[PDB]
Amino acid sequence: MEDEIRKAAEILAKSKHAVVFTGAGISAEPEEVASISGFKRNPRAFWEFSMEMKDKLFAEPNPAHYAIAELERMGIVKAVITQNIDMLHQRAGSRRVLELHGSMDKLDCLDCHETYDWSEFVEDFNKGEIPRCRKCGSYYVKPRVVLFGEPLPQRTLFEAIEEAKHCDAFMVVGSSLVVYPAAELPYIAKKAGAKMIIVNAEPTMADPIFDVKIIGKAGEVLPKIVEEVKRLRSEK
Amino acid sequence: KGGAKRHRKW
Ligand SMILES: [Zn+2]
Repeated sequence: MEDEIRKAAEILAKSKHAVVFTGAGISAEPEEVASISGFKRNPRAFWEFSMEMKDKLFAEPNPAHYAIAELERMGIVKAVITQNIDMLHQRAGSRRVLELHGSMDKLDCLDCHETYDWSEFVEDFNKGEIPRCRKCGSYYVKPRVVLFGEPLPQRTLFEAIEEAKHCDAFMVVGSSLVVYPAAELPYIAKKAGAKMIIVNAEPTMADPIFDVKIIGKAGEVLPKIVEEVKRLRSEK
Repeated sequence: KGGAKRHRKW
């Protein structure tokens, strides 16, 4: 994968406006669980599923997140578009992060419309006590996450589309590109003439559109790309 | 507005 890593580094080093697009592949290491109809039928199932999933996710940022943060610090990466709700990009130091599917940070009771910060629930949550509305007692505390069957936040989606339309490099990391409308974004960048890079553990059905394809672990690949970019810029 | 968050094969 070294020649591919070098090709990706060359693209990024020459770019005027690079964008990174991430999915669950960088964070890890259906209807009833993660959809709005599922949540309305049984919000406890969503929360019990989330308790199981938390154990499978990285508790803190990994080297892929730090590499992406460093590329922004270097002035290369202008935006991170993410499908993830775990805020690991921000915790790694990324600033320009577009959260297509929101995040767990803020929550609302669907019955009485009370608002919450995640900090209010996290202790109980880690003990397996599901979020309940303290005001009215409801089981319907919904995080400001886009569940399947919900539209995306309009401002965020617009900004992400604008990034895709006006970038000259677009790097997908840890996404199979099967969730829409998020998955439209790499096609928009491709149509706009951006150089297309993909980094994944496995192939995707979208692989044919990419100029550079890297199969590997993002935590290994992304730091190597950064080091090569620094070498091309005489920073290492 | 992009429709709903949804799964497709590609
Ligand atoms: Zn309530």
